[PDB]
Amino acid sequence: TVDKEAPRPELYNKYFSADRLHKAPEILFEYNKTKYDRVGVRYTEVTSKASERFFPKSRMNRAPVIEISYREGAVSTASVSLSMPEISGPPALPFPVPKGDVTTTMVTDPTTGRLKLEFKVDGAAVSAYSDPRA
Amino acid sequence: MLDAFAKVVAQADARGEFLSNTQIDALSKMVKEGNQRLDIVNKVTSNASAIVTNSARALFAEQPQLIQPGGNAYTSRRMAACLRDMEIVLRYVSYAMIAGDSSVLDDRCLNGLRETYQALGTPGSSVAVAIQKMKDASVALANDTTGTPIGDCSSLVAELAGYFDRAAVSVV
Amino acid sequence: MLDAFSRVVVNSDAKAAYVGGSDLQALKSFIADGNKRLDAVNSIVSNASCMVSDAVSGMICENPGLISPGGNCYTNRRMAACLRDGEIILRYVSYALLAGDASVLEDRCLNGLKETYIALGVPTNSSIRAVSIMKAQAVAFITNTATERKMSFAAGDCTSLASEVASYFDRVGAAIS
Amino acid sequence: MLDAFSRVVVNSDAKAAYVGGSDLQALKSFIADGNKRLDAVNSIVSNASCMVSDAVSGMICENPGLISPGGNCYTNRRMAACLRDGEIILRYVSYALLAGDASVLEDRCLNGLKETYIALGVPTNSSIRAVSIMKAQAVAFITNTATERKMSFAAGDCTSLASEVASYFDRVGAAIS
Amino acid sequence: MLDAFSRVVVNSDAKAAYVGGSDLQALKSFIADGNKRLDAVNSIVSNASCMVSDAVSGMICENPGLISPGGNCYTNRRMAACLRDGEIILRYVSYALLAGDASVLEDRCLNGLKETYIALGVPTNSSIRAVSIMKAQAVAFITNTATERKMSFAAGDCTSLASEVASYFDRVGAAIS
Amino acid sequence: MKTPITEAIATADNQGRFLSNTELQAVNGRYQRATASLTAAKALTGSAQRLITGAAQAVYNKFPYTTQMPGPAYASSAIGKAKCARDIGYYLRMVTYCLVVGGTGPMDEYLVAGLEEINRSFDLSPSWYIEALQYIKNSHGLSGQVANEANAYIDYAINTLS
Amino acid sequence: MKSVITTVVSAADAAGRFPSNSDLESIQGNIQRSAARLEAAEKLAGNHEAVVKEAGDACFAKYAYLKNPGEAGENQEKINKCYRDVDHYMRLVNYCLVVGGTGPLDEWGIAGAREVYRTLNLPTSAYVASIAYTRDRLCVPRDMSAQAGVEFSAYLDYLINALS
Amino acid sequence: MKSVITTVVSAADAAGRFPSNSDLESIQGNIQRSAARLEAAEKLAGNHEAVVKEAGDACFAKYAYLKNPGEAGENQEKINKCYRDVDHYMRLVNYCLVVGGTGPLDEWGIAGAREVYRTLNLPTSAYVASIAYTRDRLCVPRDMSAQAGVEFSAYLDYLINALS
Ligand SMILES: C=CC1=C(C)[C@@H](Cc2[nH]c(/C=C3N=C(/C=C4\NC(=O)[C@H](C)[C@H]4CC)C(C)=C\3CCC(=O)O)c(CCC(=O)O)c2C)NC1=O
Ligand SMILES: C=CC1=C(C)[C@@H](Cc2[nH]c(/C=C3N=C(/C=C4\NC(=O)[C@H](C)[C@H]4CC)C(C)=C\3CCC(=O)O)c(CCC(=O)O)c2C)NC1=O
Ligand SMILES: C=CC1=C(C)[C@@H](Cc2[nH]c(/C=C3N=C(/C=C4\NC(=O)[C@H](C)[C@H]4CC)C(C)=C\3CCC(=O)O)c(CCC(=O)O)c2C)NC1=O
Ligand SMILES: C=CC1=C(C)[C@@H](Cc2[nH]c(/C=C3N=C(/C=C4\NC(=O)[C@H](C)[C@H]4CC)C(C)=C\3CCC(=O)O)c(CCC(=O)O)c2C)NC1=O
Ligand SMILES: C=CC1=C(C)[C@@H](Cc2[nH]c(/C=C3N=C(/C=C4\NC(=O)[C@H](C)[C@H]4CC)C(C)=C\3CCC(=O)O)c(CCC(=O)O)c2C)NC1=O
Ligand SMILES: C=CC1=C(C)[C@@H](Cc2[nH]c(/C=C3N=C(/C=C4\NC(=O)[C@H](C)[C@H]4CC)C(C)=C\3CCC(=O)O)c(CCC(=O)O)c2C)NC1=O
Ligand SMILES: C=CC1=C(C)[C@@H](Cc2[nH]c(/C=C3N=C(/C=C4\NC(=O)[C@H](C)[C@H]4CC)C(C)=C\3CCC(=O)O)c(CCC(=O)O)c2C)NC1=O
Ligand SMILES: C=CC1=C(C)[C@@H](Cc2[nH]c(/C=C3N=C(/C=C4\NC(=O)[C@H](C)[C@H]4CC)C(C)=C\3CCC(=O)O)c(CCC(=O)O)c2C)NC1=O
Ligand SMILES: C=CC1=C(C)[C@@H](Cc2[nH]c(/C=C3N=C(/C=C4\NC(=O)[C@H](C)[C@H]4CC)C(C)=C\3CCC(=O)O)c(CCC(=O)O)c2C)NC1=O
Ligand SMILES: C=CC1=C(C)[C@@H](Cc2[nH]c(/C=C3N=C(/C=C4\NC(=O)[C@H](C)[C@H]4CC)C(C)=C\3CCC(=O)O)c(CCC(=O)O)c2C)NC1=O
Ligand SMILES: C=CC1=C(C)[C@@H](Cc2[nH]c(/C=C3N=C(/C=C4\NC(=O)[C@H](C)[C@H]4CC)C(C)=C\3CCC(=O)O)c(CCC(=O)O)c2C)NC1=O
Ligand SMILES: C=CC1=C(C)[C@@H](Cc2[nH]c(/C=C3N=C(/C=C4\NC(=O)[C@H](C)[C@H]4CC)C(C)=C\3CCC(=O)O)c(CCC(=O)O)c2C)NC1=O
Ligand SMILES: C=CC1=C(C)[C@@H](Cc2[nH]c(/C=C3N=C(/C=C4\NC(=O)[C@H](C)[C@H]4CC)C(C)=C\3CCC(=O)O)c(CCC(=O)O)c2C)NC1=O
Ligand SMILES: CCC1=C(C)/C(=C/C2=NC(=C\c3[nH]c(/C=C4\NC(=O)[C@H](C)[C@H]4CC)c(C)c3CCC(=O)O)/C(CCC(=O)O)=C2C)NC1=O
Repeated sequence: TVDKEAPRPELYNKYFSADRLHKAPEILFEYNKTKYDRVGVRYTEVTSKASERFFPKSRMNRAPVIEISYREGAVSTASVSLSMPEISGPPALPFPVPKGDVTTTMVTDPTTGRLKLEFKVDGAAVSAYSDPRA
Repeated sequence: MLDAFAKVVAQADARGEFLSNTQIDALSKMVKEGNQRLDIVNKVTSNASAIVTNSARALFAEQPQLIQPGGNAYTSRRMAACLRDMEIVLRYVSYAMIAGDSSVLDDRCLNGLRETYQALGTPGSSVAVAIQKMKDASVALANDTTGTPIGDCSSLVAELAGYFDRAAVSVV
Repeated sequence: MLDAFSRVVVNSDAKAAYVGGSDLQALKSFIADGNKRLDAVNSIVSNASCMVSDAVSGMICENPGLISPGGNCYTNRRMAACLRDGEIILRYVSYALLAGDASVLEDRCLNGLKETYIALGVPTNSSIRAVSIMKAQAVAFITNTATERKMSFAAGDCTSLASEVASYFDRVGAAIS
Repeated sequence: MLDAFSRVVVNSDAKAAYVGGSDLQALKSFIADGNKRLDAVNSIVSNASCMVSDAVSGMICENPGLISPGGNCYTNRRMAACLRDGEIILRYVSYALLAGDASVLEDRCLNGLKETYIALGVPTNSSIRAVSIMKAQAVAFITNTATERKMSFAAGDCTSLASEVASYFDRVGAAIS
Repeated sequence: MLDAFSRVVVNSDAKAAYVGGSDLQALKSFIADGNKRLDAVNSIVSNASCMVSDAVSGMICENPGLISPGGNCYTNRRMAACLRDGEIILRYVSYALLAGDASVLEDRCLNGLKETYIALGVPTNSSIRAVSIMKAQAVAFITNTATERKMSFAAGDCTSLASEVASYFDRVGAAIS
Repeated sequence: MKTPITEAIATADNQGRFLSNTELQAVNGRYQRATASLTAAKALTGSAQRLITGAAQAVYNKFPYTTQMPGPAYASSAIGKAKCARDIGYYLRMVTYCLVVGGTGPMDEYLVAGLEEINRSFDLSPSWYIEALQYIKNSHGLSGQVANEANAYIDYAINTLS
Repeated sequence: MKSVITTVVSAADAAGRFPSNSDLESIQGNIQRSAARLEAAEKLAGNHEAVVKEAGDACFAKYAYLKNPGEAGENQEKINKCYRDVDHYMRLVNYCLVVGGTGPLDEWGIAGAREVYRTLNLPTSAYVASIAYTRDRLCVPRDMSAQAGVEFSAYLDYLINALS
Repeated sequence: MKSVITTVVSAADAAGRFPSNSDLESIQGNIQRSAARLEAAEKLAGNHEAVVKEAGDACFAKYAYLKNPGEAGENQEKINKCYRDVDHYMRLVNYCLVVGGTGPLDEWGIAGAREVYRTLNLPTSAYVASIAYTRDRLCVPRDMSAQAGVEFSAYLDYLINALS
């Protein structure tokens, strides 16, 4: 976290100070046609990344998702919806993993679940070592 | 006790899975309103003896049969125990204001409160009409624009009503 | 009412919208084979999460150098950023399936992505291998010829829409070549 | 509170401050056509991310030697600095639209801007080309005449505030002329 | 049994007043929102066979120790009773919302089912996992965001009403608790 | 389960008190470590799949006998490894649960309460278990104060077994 | 208490059934009734301090023998019981106009009524001599609305059939 | 049977009560619906040749196992007599749509059906899809109107939720 790479020779200091550097007033708007509609300004540091020639910060990772409710022959209650949120991907890829090592996972809507995999077979606490000594 | 963050822990511990990403942006909406929660509990407990004695006074005005001799709240032992329970609901409602759910109000104070009152014989319809004075003396207290800057806190005053009507239907 | 759909995709923010029963009849009448097409987008997005989890791990299964130290699937934020780049193109190709064109695909998703990937150090031929699995995975879900899953459908063919996504997935691979 | 708008800026310090509903109409009575003017800023800052990206890429795709090795829009730290540089001149012209004068834009942004660019080797003929795309966007957004995104507004004319921002962009171009 | 219309009468009885205009203002707005509540409970009772399907076949996959020989839902009378014990408790809250008052739920069933259940031997934590599986099953239906069946309502926002059937079912679970 | 909100309430109740300005400040600091702890347990689920068995191989390459020993209490055969995608996932689950509430709530009653009875009578010695999450504390991919708040409840779970 | 809601669910509890489509057009029967119902209720509260006097003196403008010695209205602390007991009858009328049934009448004012009027030597028809003066005093567009007067007078028909 | 008009006078007969105001209120809400409710049954009758020509064989179009040797829908004395029994169910809702109640279903068809069809070698699942295709075929403005279709749906699902 210290990418001193602006070569940056000190010849910009007589025209732009160090504290007043890349700082601009950002204007905020709570405009919702309501009684509590506020306008506000704040003055923060401005950062950017190199990707934003074609994918700017409003359009960053916003892809149109589709949700379809359709029962069989139920077009009077069937519906389509459309939104583009800030879409995150699925949960991360695991370890390389050797002769199995109980491959992990996760699924379902309410909660993340997550089980345990022995490469296809999903053991997950059945206690196969069941040997009393009578 | 449980607050709102302790809800979805135990609402996913029996479910088993981790915290999903579609829930927590509603919970990071709640910390935007975290500063409009703590003024509002400070509005109630600064006036915590002027909502009690101004509403017990307006209770015995309309119902003179409680302070008449042979009434329920007649003696000085049972007057002090009427002002005690009128302040007890004012604590456990404001405990539920700061937390985000009802589940300390109706687990430590409302779980058998009307069946406490049926055994003692107090009029359980009449404690609800003292609480609804304290509802109107506190919702109209928490809409002042002095001490705070202005802005729409209309979402957070319905939660303060919604536990005052939860004690209004607990005691009957 | 595709103007109501296009105003959702042009506002560049998070906004939910949905269709009632009257405007869905305007959707089914304006777009040809709408009984076929709305099935074909539903067969993908019901199993879109397994499609992005299989294909980039199949990219690991053929190119194991990405999870090397120094590879591009190391440092698990960057591994999730490859998963985040997995999921945007599936939502964008499904709307390209739904609108019947690639004109929303080119400007919002495919413009300058080759210049983005060669500036970020992204191995673009590895993503060609990852998106070629997606061309096979979308065809087996549109034709319902998946080996492990079979969803119920109405009878008939979908080979126009099965060939239309191969036109759409080749536009992604031509954009990043 | 227009001075307390300025007191966000002039104490050089990062805060947040707002204006409430009863405090709005004191500013709205003072500033003429404040219902137009608060719409004029909100047409810009709702698309402030998209305004810098069409401005910088039109500078790139007309002047293709800038992204050369040796050009000034190579070496992605230097690309991200140029995208940061278009943002600060967008927020300062947006605050000049709110305050009604360019006198906070002249000293904070444009003062010393000329020879600090030949201090680093910025091609200023490309920079005047870069800000002129933002001059074409802001007259499209305020007049609601953008070719792809229309927005909902109260019906009327906004041709004075279209010319005022186009006056205020010309002070940026004359500062680096 | 209490009604919400009856609730203001005993409010006005120990107070010994008449009915004024003050507490009347709650109930006249309750009239015009009566059809919206009347558009709610008809879909609660008409998808009730699905709600008692997923009451008991859903709780048994997350503790299958009751279908084990020796469990508390093993025999086909206790299999029959658990299908029957859940279809009365949602019949009672369909009565309770039209009055608006929870006391009709209290005096009929919620006064004393807990004292029977430890002499009937059934566990209460299994019950509240089967109570709460009807809780989110209910609140999908009032809002029309259910997946496999979508029904006919009007357009609005009954989230004040959708909290109320969630305000019942926790006290259903807290009664067994 | 002891949330930092809920002991402002429970240490206003045993004295029988309204919520004064003392306990109003302790819930403000819970609202100040809110955002810097909520990026932790969100994105730890986003990289959770590598962290389960990438930490398990950081135990068997520390301890070769755990795959080689004849016993039920190890990951030697294929049935012990299926418990080892479960019994150290519980350690990865409750460190996410502590960053929701901003305190050491859920692992204080679910995990650590009555643990030596489980350890000595299964011979599941925590010399594997400390190194099971010692791979997690340095290979999570997190920087800044999001790193130090995610590492705050990991080494509380270290010191309870050590 | 007998209301318009208590008939619906106590039958459906005796039926062992859900609230069907049949059970809810008493509730559409409620809200078409309850618009012009409650205009009668608040209008009574703007007059009733005179109305229990102006119908209350009419039974003393009918039966002057109550003021004799040995009788019920013999002195002033017994005559203010007679205005206590007639205001509590007309306090149950506006309760009966809110709930839309007859339950507050038939538990607090009618149930057990005529067994105590005999034993305390009070006339059972001097009460209905009083609220008969409440019944003819209506001119229907002025005091009430044009439909709300009949739905207020229908509860005056109930209580004079309860004492007679 | 139970309609709205008999369910107030049955609980008035079990206590011997007079017709009260709440009994007078419960009839009024039928008039707000039966302008639109009694015109749904006449569309149900003139189309009755073609709905069971569409949906009565749709549960044979999902199920070719109903025509096996030793079944219910196998031959012309039992294929055409399937259309005997299924057009009674169109006729039964035509008797429910005109009364405003759930009366003629469990007067005639719903009453004890689980000890009828557990004998006749009949699944209940064949009875499901004949009306399950009939109900989801409702688009709003053609067979119905807006406020007419809010309760014809409620008679489509009332037989669904009863026998299942
Ligand atoms: C207070 C107001 C304020 C500004 C207006 C900007 C002005 C500004 N820009 C840059 C710095 C820069 N500005 C640009 C921008 C461009 N070069 C081009 O070729 C394009 C024409 C254009 C973008 C569209 C680039 C590329 C650099 C970095 C140069 C380098 O690091 O080599 C610097 C760096 C020197 C220093 O930090 O002292 C400053 C002060 N920053 C501010 O703080
Ligand atoms: C609207 C347009 C839009 C997109 C098309 C996506 C594409 C996209 N991905 C990344 C960013 C990234 N994308 C990848 C993805 C990959 N690298 C690989 O080795 C694999 C081949 C592939 C995954 C399968 C990675 C690893 C990063 C991380 C680089 C970083 O975070 O700096 C960035 C940020 C780059 C920047 O800041 O300039 C963007 C814009 N997101 C968007 O907003
Ligand atoms: C220890 C005790 C303690 C508190 C009680 C709060 C008090 C508090 N509130 C606000 C600030 C504010 N507070 C309100 C609140 C209200 N305005 C209304 O009309 C309602 C009556 C009321 C809600 C109950 C509003 C509208 C703002 C400004 C908007 C904002 O917070 O950004 C601020 C300034 C910082 C900020 O803006 O967040 C502070 C310190 N904070 C604390 O540390
Ligand atoms: C509201 C959302 C909505 C949908 C999701 C679709 C769903 C849909 N498609 C068809 C009807 C059909 N659906 C398909 C589609 C397919 N058949 C296959 O074997 C392929 C696997 C699949 C293509 C991907 C075909 C081929 C028909 C028949 C021809 C047609 O109507 O287009 C039908 C009528 C079925 C019938 O006649 O009984 C419905 C409801 N339509 C909608 O209105
Ligand atoms: C370790 C190395 C490794 C790989 C090389 C790949 C293996 C793999 N699977 C598929 C192919 C596929 N993968 C899926 C995806 C799924 N199927 C389902 O039923 C689920 C819903 C979903 C996640 C499992 C589908 C639908 C196909 C096409 C049909 C098929 O071949 O199974 C393909 C593309 C077809 C091909 O060109 O061969 C490949 C390369 N996966 C790996 O793990
Ligand atoms: C490859 C070469 C290349 C270019 C030549 C430019 C293309 C370009 N676009 C605009 C022009 C514009 N650009 C925008 C910006 C937007 N429009 C929207 O709907 C979004 C919200 C937002 C981000 C896309 C607007 C609003 C206009 C003015 C409307 C118009 O004339 O197009 C202009 C200025 C007008 C002119 O032509 O003189 C140019 C030069 N960009 C490039 O990359
Ligand atoms: C809290 C934040 C806040 C805002 C964002 C503005 C928003 C705003 N502008 C106008 C009202 C208006 N707004 C515009 C502006 C425009 N009309 C056009 O055709 C152009 C596209 C655009 C120029 C930029 C005009 C011309 C009027 C009517 C004249 C006026 O009231 O100024 C109105 C009143 C609308 C009405 O009630 O009829 C409001 C609320 N005001 C605020 O208080
Ligand atoms: C354990 C084994 C197992 C099952 C038996 C099914 C049952 C099932 N269904 C739902 C979840 C649900 N179940 C229904 C019910 C229905 N949907 C309709 O539209 C029909 C009319 C109705 C009868 C089927 C609804 C509405 C939801 C909520 C999801 C949704 O549709 O939005 C849930 C999640 C509820 C919870 O646990 O919190 C479960 C477990 N799924 C399983 O995993
Ligand atoms: C107000 C509604 C209402 C009820 C619930 C029942 C209450 C009730 N439930 C059961 C009886 C029962 N109830 C259940 C149901 C369950 N037990 C479980 O383990 C699960 C948690 C749950 C299913 C969801 C079972 C399994 C029996 C046992 C039947 C038996 O013991 O023979 C019995 C005994 C019946 C008898 O002895 O004849 C009674 C009175 N009656 C009512 O009027
Ligand atoms: C014969 C049987 C019978 C019924 C079924 C109801 C039918 C019904 N529903 C509504 C009307 C309505 N119902 C809803 C309710 C909802 N809309 C939503 O978006 C949610 C999904 C859902 C519950 C929150 C809303 C928002 C209205 C419109 C507001 C209103 O006028 O009531 C209305 C009033 C307007 C109209 O005439 O259409 C009526 C009569 N009443 C009856 O007598
Ligand atoms: C809950 C509702 C409610 C009621 C309906 C009344 C009914 C009522 N009235 C009286 C009691 C009485 N009521 C009258 C009234 C009358 N005698 C006359 O000469 C006239 C006919 C008539 C007034 C116009 C008198 C005179 C007594 C006193 C009895 C006595 O002197 O012994 C009593 C006995 C207790 C007492 O003395 O106050 C009661 C219960 N009170 C209630 O609390
Ligand atoms: C809440 C219900 C309610 C009522 C029933 C009346 C009852 C009533 N009437 C009058 C007073 C009056 N009331 C009437 C009305 C009538 N005289 C007749 O002969 C006709 C039967 C009838 C309609 C023409 C008239 C004409 C007077 C003036 C004096 C009198 O004759 O009583 C007064 C005195 C104060 C006033 O004028 O308002 C009262 C309380 N007022 C009410 O507020
Ligand atoms: C008594 C009630 C009753 C109904 C519900 C309909 C049901 C129905 N629809 C159609 C026939 C039709 N029905 C529709 C309309 C629709 N078809 C659908 O699947 C949509 C859900 C719905 C509204 C869009 C259309 C467009 C046709 C002609 C094409 C076809 O056969 O489906 C037919 C064939 C004969 C005819 O044209 O009427 C029948 C019986 N008819 C009735 O008599
Ligand atoms: C932990 C929180 C807590 C609750 C919830 C609580 C309820 C409670 N209220 C009580 C009594 C009482 N409560 C009241 C109060 C009233 N009766 C009326 O008629 C009025 C309507 C109302 C006062 C406004 C009265 C008069 C008593 C009887 C006191 C006695 O008999 O000594 C008692 C018997 C012990 C006593 O206080 O004397 C309990 C346990 N006590 C608690 O400590």
